[PDB]
Amino acid sequence: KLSEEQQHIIAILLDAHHKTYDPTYADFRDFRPPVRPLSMLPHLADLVSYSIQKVIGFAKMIPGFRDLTSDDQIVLLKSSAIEVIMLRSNQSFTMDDMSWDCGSQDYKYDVTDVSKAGHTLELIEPLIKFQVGLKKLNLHEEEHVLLMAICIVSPDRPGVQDAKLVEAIQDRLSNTLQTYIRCRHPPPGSHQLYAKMIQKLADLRSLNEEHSKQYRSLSFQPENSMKLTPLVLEVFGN
Amino acid sequence: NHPMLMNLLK
Ligand SMILES: [C]C1=C(O[C][C][C]C([O])=O)[C]=[C]C(C2345B678B9%10%11B6%12%13B96%14B%109%15B%1172B932B437B%126(B%13835)C%14%1527C2=[C][C]=C(C([O])(C(F)(F)F)C(F)(F)F)[C]=[C]2)=[C]1
Repeated sequence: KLSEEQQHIIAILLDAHHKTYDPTYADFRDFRPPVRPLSMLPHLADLVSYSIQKVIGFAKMIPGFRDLTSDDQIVLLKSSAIEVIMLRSNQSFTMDDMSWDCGSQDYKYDVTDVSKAGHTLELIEPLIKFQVGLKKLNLHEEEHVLLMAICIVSPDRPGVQDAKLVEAIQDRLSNTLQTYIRCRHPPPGSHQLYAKMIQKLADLRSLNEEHSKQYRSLSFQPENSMKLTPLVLEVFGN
Repeated sequence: NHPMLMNLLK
């Protein structure tokens, strides 16, 4: 039985996502232009920096997130940012040509664009496999926003101080998701869906680790760091 | 330390 509180949580997270995800991609006009030599790094750095801002806006609305300390909020957002950005991007991902389609040919990104921002197949191949496996789950929007929120509020992130409180907040979201699947996701799509969604969170930890490796090699070169944004430098490191 | 993160969180 989906309790009234659990329905409330889902409503909050759906609204938070709708307030922090613009499916018209209007703000892409503001980014440095894509050029198709790490020719896509300025554009995709701007895209990521933009997405970081939106992920923070979503995080602030997760029930219980505001009850954490400032330090724990920062630690969770720093460690989860690239994972939530990858999850968030799955909305625009299409399996029809394995690309992130953001409304325009100019704003349609394939594996070549990603390598033109400085990343390598060590990241890109598992990243495509993730996007495909996530897309095949055909998540309800309710489950998509719950998974983003569970990803953010993870008690085993490095540098978490109040792990017991983070865990208490995550457990409320996890039980909401488990009960939503049981009561609202019909079979056969519901089959071991919770375990499959948690497996995706495990995949994101591995993607996070490889992204940070490649980011460090990328940003170690000052010529590359010059093309990043100040927010990206603060979040992913200097 | 994290002034832009902290400002976007307020
Ligand atoms: C959320 C979102 C999105 O969403 C819909 C449209 C936006 C919206 O409306 O939200 C669409 C597309 C992306 C993606 B997909 B995956 B591919 B890879 B990850 B995800 B972002 B960017 B490329 B595209 C990617 C990326 C680029 C740059 C780096 C860097 O490592 C660097 F630039 F290469 F250095 C960085 F430093 F991190 F930027 C890391 C990751 C993210």
